[PDB]
Amino acid sequence: MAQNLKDLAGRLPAGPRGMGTALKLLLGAGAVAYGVRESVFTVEGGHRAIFFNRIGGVQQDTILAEGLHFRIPWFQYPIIYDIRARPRKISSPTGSKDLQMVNISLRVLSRPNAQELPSMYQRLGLDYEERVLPSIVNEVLKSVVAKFNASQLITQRAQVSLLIRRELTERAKDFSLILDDVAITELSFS
Amino acid sequence: MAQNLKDLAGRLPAGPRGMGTALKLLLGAGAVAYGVRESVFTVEGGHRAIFFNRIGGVQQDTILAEGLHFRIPWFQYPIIYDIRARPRKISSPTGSKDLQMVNISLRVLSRPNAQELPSMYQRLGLDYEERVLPSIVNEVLKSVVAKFNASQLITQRAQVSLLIRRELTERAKDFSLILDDVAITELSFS
Amino acid sequence: MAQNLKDLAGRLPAGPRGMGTALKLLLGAGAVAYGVRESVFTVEGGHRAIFFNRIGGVQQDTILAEGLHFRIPWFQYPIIYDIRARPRKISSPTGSKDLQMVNISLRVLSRPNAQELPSMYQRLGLDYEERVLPSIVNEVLKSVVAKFNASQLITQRAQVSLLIRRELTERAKDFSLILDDVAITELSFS
Amino acid sequence: MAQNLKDLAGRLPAGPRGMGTALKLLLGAGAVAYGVRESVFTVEGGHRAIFFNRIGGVQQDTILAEGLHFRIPWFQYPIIYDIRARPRKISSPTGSKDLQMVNISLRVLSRPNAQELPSMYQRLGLDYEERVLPSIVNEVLKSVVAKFNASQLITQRAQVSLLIRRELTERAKDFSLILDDVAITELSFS
Amino acid sequence: MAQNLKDLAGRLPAGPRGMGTALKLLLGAGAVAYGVRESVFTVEGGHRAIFFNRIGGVQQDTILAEGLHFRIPWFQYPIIYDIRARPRKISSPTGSKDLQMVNISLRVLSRPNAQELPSMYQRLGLDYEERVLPSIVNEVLKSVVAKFNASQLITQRAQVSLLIRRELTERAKDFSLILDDVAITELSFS
Amino acid sequence: MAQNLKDLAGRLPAGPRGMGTALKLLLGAGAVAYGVRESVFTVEGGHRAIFFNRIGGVQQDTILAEGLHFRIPWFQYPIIYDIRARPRKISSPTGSKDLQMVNISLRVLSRPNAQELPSMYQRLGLDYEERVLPSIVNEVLKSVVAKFNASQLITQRAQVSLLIRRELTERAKDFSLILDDVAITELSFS
Repeated sequence: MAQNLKDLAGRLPAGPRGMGTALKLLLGAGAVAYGVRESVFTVEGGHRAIFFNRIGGVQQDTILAEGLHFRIPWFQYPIIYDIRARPRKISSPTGSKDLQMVNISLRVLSRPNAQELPSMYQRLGLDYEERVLPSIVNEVLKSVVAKFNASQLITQRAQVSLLIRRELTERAKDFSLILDDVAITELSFS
Repeated sequence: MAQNLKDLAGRLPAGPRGMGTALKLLLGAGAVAYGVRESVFTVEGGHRAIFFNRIGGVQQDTILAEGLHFRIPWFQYPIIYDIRARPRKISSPTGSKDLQMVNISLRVLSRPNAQELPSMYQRLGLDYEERVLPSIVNEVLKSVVAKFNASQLITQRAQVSLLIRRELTERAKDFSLILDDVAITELSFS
Repeated sequence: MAQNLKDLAGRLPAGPRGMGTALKLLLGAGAVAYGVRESVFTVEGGHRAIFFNRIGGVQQDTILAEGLHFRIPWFQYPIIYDIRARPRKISSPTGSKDLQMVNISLRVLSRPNAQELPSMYQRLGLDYEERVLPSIVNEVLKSVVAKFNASQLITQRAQVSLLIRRELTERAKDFSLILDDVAITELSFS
Repeated sequence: MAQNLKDLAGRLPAGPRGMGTALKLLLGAGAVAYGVRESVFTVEGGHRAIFFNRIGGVQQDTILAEGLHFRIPWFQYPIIYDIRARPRKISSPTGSKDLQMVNISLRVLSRPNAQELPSMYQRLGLDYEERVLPSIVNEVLKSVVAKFNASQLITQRAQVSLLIRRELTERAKDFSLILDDVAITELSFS
Repeated sequence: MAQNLKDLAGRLPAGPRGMGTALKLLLGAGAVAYGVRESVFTVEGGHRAIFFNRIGGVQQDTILAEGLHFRIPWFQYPIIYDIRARPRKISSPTGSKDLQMVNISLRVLSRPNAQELPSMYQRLGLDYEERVLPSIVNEVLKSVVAKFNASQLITQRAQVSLLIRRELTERAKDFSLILDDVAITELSFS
Repeated sequence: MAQNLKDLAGRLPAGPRGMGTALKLLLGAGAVAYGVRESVFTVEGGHRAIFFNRIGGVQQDTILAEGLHFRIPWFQYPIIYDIRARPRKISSPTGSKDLQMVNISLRVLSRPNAQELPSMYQRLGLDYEERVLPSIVNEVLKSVVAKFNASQLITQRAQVSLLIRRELTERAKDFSLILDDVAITELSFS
């Protein structure tokens, strides 16, 4: 029993001109949908999501796991890291444990294993892989060439990665959690 | 005879202003069709389809055959695997079953011919190619090399070429059922 | 005679509501042309047309000749193949008729001789050249490299082209009708 | 004194929706220009124009000179060739004039100079450079080595090219009118 | 009396639909800006401007210092040249001054020097960096081989760079204004 | 209470025809948003901002840090430097401090740290890395090779790199302030 509720129902039909303009709005949504078709926030697949807000430090290439959510909260940003083939290797000639000319080449592989990119994002350090990728590869490469010998090096370039395999596992892991294989293509000088 | 039946039909030819405004809809639909031209769900014909829901369980590297059915329901997503060349190979030099050292290496090949890729999508492993490629290859050359290869070190790539396939054929089909050829370019050190 | 004929001519000289909206159509028509500008059916560049309908059967990767026609029948699809440079060759080491080290390397060329991609499409087998490219160049080589000799290989890597040129033309045409050139760029080991 | 001329100007002050909807046309003109922004007929930069009709063969891979004209006649199509660097060369070992084995390598150069792409369009044949590149290069190379000797070619890979410079001018003359430079990088076997 | 002021007040009120339809014009202006978002005439920081009109000789391979101006005069066209990295060099041996084999390989670098690309543009001719690269290098590179000897070249590929370094400065200025560096990376045959 | 504050409420609304046309405005804003979806000023990801006004070509190869501010005023422009791999190295073989032939190679690397690109953008030079790269790498290379001898250089390509590390650190930081490592792969000639 209330006239206020029954009166509101008369406002719906009252002024049908507003309903006509409502159509023009529907056509505008179809045109705006195109601009959205090119971008989106919900992680599609084969990729992980990461969070950051305008005011603050931006993320830095990092992917965790999939989830159903949209960037429609209030202060979240869209920036995610995608995985792909990684070509990065060099032949370094150096000797400090057997005179003559010794060589030692090393390379690391990046694999999307487990999930911990949001915690490693700022903990990984400045930049992303381009920073530590070359350092961890040239660092262990310059330290092992001095410990290893040239005689055993010429015997087999794969035998050199055997001792470095234990030093690289603790290095790449100290920055983040990932599974990489230790192997290298090296040429020795004589 | 129901008279209301004629009153409803008369509404088709005699519609309200919606008939005049309906024109703006036909002209707006042509614009929305453009956004669809850039993306769709029905597989064209030279590619196979795969299924997944917003929930966890994304799929990839999968493709069965062609049919007109796709992204029709609500719990379905568009993510399919397209065929493409695959460059992945290495020469592993190891010494164990010989006098000095033998070099044995093998490459794996994956070809989605016809065996339902969705069943293998979760079984094979989401993008687990980089994992099984080296894991299986790096493991095979490690087992066969220790089996026997003293004088065979030279004839190896020639004769062992078949032996590496015998153990690789069961390993390649282990992760999934597919018809593909596998051969590697070997070089021995002596 | 007939008054209905004179009443139909009055439809032109009039300014009803359809005329005010009729213009909105001429404008949106130019916007729909954009979606078509990105894709069409009438073959344009030096490419041939092929046909297939939404069904288990399909027709992709195949071109016959040019014709003036639009995909506006009732059940035809747009999927055509294009021609372009083709880089595909490998160095394989395999010797037995003489020594245990012989490297051979042949390259294949693609030429749209005449037109027969629609009949050769389903007759070519799954995929397109990717399957017959390596399967043929690798089989004709492993089979011929076994009969030839290593001592003659160093005499002239092209001398072997004369032999494979006869067996290659037999397998190359087995899939369809095309004119290919036989030549081999290779260095042998000894 | 004509009254009809006064009735024409009297019609100006009487355009209700004509003057209103007239604006919708001006705004639509800017929209149609967008689809044209991606493609056009008036050649631009250093490119030449070519002409062909749907039911009149097809022109392509051919550029003449610049001119101010639009493809708005009645039966003309937009398809033009562009200039760009050209990398194409091979090392072939062929010995016949002598008892030893001499090598002969050669490559052809292309230049947009001169204006004869429309006349050469149908003269060049169906294919374009891919057919004349390996043909004239593989033809003269095998036809010259047979005449030239090995001891004379080994003396200087440039000396043997001095004779081909005379025949290359005649063969290259076929592909429209253009001047080519005769020079080659070759290594001989012995 | 001052009718010019009374008519200015009557021009404001253009009917009720005049101000209502004027809005459709503003909404159309924002649309025309989209097609422009993809192109523009004011050279952005990092590029030089060039001028030409639909008449004869279309400019394109040029660049003038930055300036604030738009292609809105009356007869100007938008076509400008961009600067970037450039890899261009050859490796080949040549014999002439000595019976042995003299090899020479030099590479030229492009500097972002404004100076005046349009003045020299028409004086440069089409195919600048393309034909002028080998014409200046390939000529002084393959021609100087007959001037110097091989015994002195094999001693140091950089030694001969001291002489050609003086000729490379006269040829580089002969075409447009640019600063070239004197260096030679080359291997020689004995 | 005042009549101005009360009459203002009646001036806000403009009849049903005014509020009805206001809808067309909200629709135009949806279209202008798409043009912005392709470009913007607020930097994103791990990129830094740079500032310049319409006048010439400066402030381009630079990047400081992230903050929400960009192209707000009218004399500001959007042009920023994005970090990326850098391939630049050479082997310089020259003998002067000894009798035999000694080689000396060196490379310089540049990496952004924090607050340094906006100040050095002009002093460093608009993208002058191509000039300063060889200028310093070729300078310190000829000054050190002529200073030290080949006996100590051939002993290890790393030893000579340690002495140049002090001369390069002062030259690299000279053009700007940045933290980067400089190492080169050298090869000596016997």
